[PDB]
Amino acid sequence: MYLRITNIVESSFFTKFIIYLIVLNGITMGLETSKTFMQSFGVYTTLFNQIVITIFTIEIILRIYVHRISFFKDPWSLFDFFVVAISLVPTSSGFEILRVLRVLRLFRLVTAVPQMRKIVSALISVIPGMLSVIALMTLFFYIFAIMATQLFGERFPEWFGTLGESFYTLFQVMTLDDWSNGIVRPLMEVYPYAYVFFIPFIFVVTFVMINLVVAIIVD
Amino acid sequence: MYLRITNIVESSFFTKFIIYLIVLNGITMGLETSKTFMQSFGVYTTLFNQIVITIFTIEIILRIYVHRISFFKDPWSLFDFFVVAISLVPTSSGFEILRVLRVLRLFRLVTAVPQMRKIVSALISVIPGMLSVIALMTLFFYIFAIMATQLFGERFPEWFGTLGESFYTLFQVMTLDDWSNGIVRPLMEVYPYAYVFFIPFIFVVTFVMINLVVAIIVD
Amino acid sequence: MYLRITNIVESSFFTKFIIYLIVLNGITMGLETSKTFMQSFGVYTTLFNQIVITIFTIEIILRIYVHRISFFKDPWSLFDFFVVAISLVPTSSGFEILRVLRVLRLFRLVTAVPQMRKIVSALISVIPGMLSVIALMTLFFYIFAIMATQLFGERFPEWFGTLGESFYTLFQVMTLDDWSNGIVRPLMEVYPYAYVFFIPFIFVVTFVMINLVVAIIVD
Amino acid sequence: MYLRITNIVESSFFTKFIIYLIVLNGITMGLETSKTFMQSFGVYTTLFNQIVITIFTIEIILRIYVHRISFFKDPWSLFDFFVVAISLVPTSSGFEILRVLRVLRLFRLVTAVPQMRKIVSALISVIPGMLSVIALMTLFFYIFAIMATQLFGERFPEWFGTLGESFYTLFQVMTLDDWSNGIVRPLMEVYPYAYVFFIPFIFVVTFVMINLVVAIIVD
Ligand SMILES: CCOC(=O)C1=C(COCCN)NC(C)=C(C(=O)OC)[C@@H]1c1ccccc1Cl
Ligand SMILES: [Ca+2]
Ligand SMILES: [Ca+2]
Repeated sequence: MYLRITNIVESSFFTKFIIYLIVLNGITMGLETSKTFMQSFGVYTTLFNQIVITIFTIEIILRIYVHRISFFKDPWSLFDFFVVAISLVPTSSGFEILRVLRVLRLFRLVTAVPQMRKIVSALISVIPGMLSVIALMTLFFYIFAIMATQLFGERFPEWFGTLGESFYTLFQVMTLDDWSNGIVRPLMEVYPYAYVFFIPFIFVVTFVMINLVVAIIVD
Repeated sequence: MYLRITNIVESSFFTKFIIYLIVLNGITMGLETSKTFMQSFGVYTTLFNQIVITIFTIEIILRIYVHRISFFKDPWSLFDFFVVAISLVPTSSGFEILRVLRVLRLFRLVTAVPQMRKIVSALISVIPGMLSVIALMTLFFYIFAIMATQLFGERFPEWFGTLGESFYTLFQVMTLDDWSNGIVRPLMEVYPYAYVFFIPFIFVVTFVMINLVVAIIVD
Repeated sequence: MYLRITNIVESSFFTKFIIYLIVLNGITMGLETSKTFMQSFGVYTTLFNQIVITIFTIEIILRIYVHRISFFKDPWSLFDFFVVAISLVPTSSGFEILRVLRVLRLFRLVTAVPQMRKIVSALISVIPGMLSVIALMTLFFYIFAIMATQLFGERFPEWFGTLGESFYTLFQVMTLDDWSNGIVRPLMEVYPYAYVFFIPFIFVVTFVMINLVVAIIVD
Repeated sequence: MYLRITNIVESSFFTKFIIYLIVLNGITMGLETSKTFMQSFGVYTTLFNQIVITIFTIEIILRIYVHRISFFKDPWSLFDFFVVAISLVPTSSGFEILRVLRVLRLFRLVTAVPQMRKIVSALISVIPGMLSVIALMTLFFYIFAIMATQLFGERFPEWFGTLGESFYTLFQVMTLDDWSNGIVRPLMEVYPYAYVFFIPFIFVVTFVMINLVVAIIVD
């Protein structure tokens, strides 16, 4: 049982079969967005979907029989598992949010094609070093979202009315998005000195980012 | 036998000759953007344009005989062929869009000047290195684009009603252009949790951009 | 007395205890954001503040005795002093900015954690080589803030009414924030040549920044 | 006697005297922005301004006598001569824009301190290596500005009606400033395929700039 399977799963037909299906699922998945296509030829796709989800599910079980415990020490394999799991509950009508996360199964093309798997991997490896600067900036953000809710949330509740809202606005400013004519200049109509909160915030927030990148470059 | 033409063309005089026609036409084409000038100089420049396309056409024909199979495997010359081809498509044969693409021919100044070529050659050379990333990025856009249409299209048809539109909106968010007050904030009036899609989207797409750029540096 | 006091403050138990308090007071400050909660539990936390600021007050007092004159040559410790001291000025005195400046004590997580201390010094470390670039820019900004105020402050007071105002708008244009549809297209309606001011300005300002970034890498 | 003066100009008292002066005139021109100041002390500052303009004209006369033809191959002095000349043309009888140009002499602070001069030369020095890329791109803009005037200048004159207008708008898109909700979405209400034009453009202009920064950094 273990032995007949092992020769199937590692073959250039098993992975090729699965990979071809991903590209197919992904083209049909574009089509599922058209309400035109749905009326005449979409009953076709809902079941096509269910064949692939079964085909992937069987594939995963086999790979877990073959690789056993070493399956769940593979981040790429773990991804495939969790991506195919949540992608298994039928549309049902219990809820709608779970239905749209399903498209994430096109990210299997990344797990299974080697050129792509390494860039992603190369990219992730930049992150562990940055995890200090991220934490720092979040604490920095945190100290500042608190300053902002209390300072501006009474006259500008949409922007700063809530800790959450304050973070959101604070993120926006960092990306420099309609930040002045759009947020600070109004803020300044009530609170003329709001510029003492946001220009420092901007220098700092931008300084750290540039240096986060320099440290990326050098490292 | 008929070397002599082959001799004729390669002349140092000849080459800067076709360059001088480019620079003159490039100037005259700017002038054609002015309403004043074309009325009282139009036939002079509608004529001057017809001459140049012909000489360029004969120039293209001659160069083929000398190089044979090699001509159509020269990147700079293939370009040369087609932007010349465009002006040979009839002016009243379809829409007037082809009349506008004629001005793509001023780029021959890029193909005809080695320092131009050198930058262009250098720049493109960056690209094969990035073919893996572009594939990744385009896959990522494609995936997040589908989710948008099924998540936001019916209440926001202009921005998300459709894949191409969703693509577009997502491309816009990636240029960080008015993304929050202009798109995501409205979205949040009806779909309060929209910050969960668009902010991760921002983090990821900004991230890949930043890091890839480093790669051009190290390489 | 001397060595016993010197021995608990330097202890690993003390600072962990203090840190835990920093982490607690910070979560608590996040809690004062839901005004449902604050009207329902705020008295517990307004004095919770006071005893937290008490313990921190003690630690500050001991460390000065323990390090004597060597305390006040330490930038990180000085900061702690000041960031706490501020919080000792009465919440009903001066004005209500002081109440908000109290949140900066949360920057002690950086002070009291050496991994954080690691990051910051590195960052701070890049500034001295930049001072020279910083100086030139500010003089540049200052001249143009003068030029802009005399030119546009009359018909456009919000933006250029005052040197301080032109300073703000120019920083805004620098961040490249809604600089065209939002500021200079309107200027150009009265002063059609306004582009001769802002576009050169942007070339310079954008140019210096890049090279500044380049300078950082090399430095 | 002999060139008694020649000894003095070099003297590290003469230069320091001018720098102290510029900074005074720089301080003066600032206060000239206060509408209130120009009442209370407006007469005092014109006096101060006229002496300085004279002293500087004198300082320029001496320096040319000493350096002769070598004065007019020093860019810094050439800049100084034309910057001093400007502040001397009559305040009336014509173009009062020139009344504003005379603030450019504040750029003398740079002129007389050999650090800023050093930085500026350092800065200027990266431009020739870039000059190539400036030419391709300018060529690219010129060609696309032409394309945009012919395609969108009819129904959208404010933005693209004139070549200069297409340049200005196109520069803006490049600066990525409010480009979708602000330019391309409107166009697209009339011309649905306008994204096939601007989106590649956006790719190209952004691709080039990033590789440009890279070329600066490695060397
Ligand atoms: C040239 C005078 O600028 C200042 O003194 C200001 C300071 C001095 O603080 C310097 C800290 N950056 N804070 C900053 C930052 C301001 C500014 O406008 O620049 C962005 C102001 C300002 C002054 C007068 C009228 C309005 C304003 Cl808003
Ligand atoms: Ca913006
Ligand atoms: Ca904007």
